[PDB]
Amino acid sequence: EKLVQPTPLLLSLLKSAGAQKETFTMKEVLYHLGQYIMAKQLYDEKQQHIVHCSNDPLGELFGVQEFSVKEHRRIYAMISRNLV
Ligand SMILES: CC(C)(C)C[C@@H]1N[C@@H](C(=O)NCC[C@H](O)CO)[C@H](c2cccc(Cl)c2)[C@@]1(C#N)c1ccc(Cl)cc1
Repeated sequence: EKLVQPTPLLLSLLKSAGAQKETFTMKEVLYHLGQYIMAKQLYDEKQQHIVHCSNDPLGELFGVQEFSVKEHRRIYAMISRNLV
């Protein structure tokens, strides 16, 4: 319900994944990031909850080389450091 403003670099990732605006609900951000993950096939083939991103823009924005899609509190925290 409350809205968030992604910083410019996060925003650019979201638009590369189909976002067509600049303010979002957390849910919409998570959705486009999920699609971005799928589109770049950042997930591990065998351990599919794991995202490899040391060589991806997301890795630098999130400050991690790997993380799990199931780590929701951690994912919120990584996203929050990229919201205005
Ligand atoms: C599966 C897919 C497409 C990557 C989407 C994920 N799929 C959501 C997820 O938890 N998948 C694992 C479910 C597990 O197998 C138990 O059933 C994940 C998500 C959903 C809601 C809140 C958060 Cl914080 C994260 C996911 C979404 N949507 C996601 C979005 C962005 C990021 Cl950065 C990481 C995970």
